Amino acid sequence: GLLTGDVQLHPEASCLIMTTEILRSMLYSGSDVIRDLEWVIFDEVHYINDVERG
RNA sequence: UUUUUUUUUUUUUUUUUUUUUUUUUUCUCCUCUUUUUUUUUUUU
Repeated sequence: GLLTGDVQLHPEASCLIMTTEILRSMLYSGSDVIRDLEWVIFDEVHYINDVERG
């Protein structure tokens, strides 16, 4: 599944690939997806130093 | 000489029922005068 802002495909797939703001969007609410999460992996950790998105 | 990112129109449907017009009041109440009562009869 792809949860990018301008393309939404198969939002119920086993594996979801999304931008970072989507993760906090589904973490503010319950969304009943956290119960079945085994691995969550980050691809670019060097944005902790980002001046506007860190 | 001005880049990068910020999801979207609630889920559900394959439940049983053996009655019958109406419907419920109003009180006792001084009748004036020629009479017995005439009468057959025939022409429809």
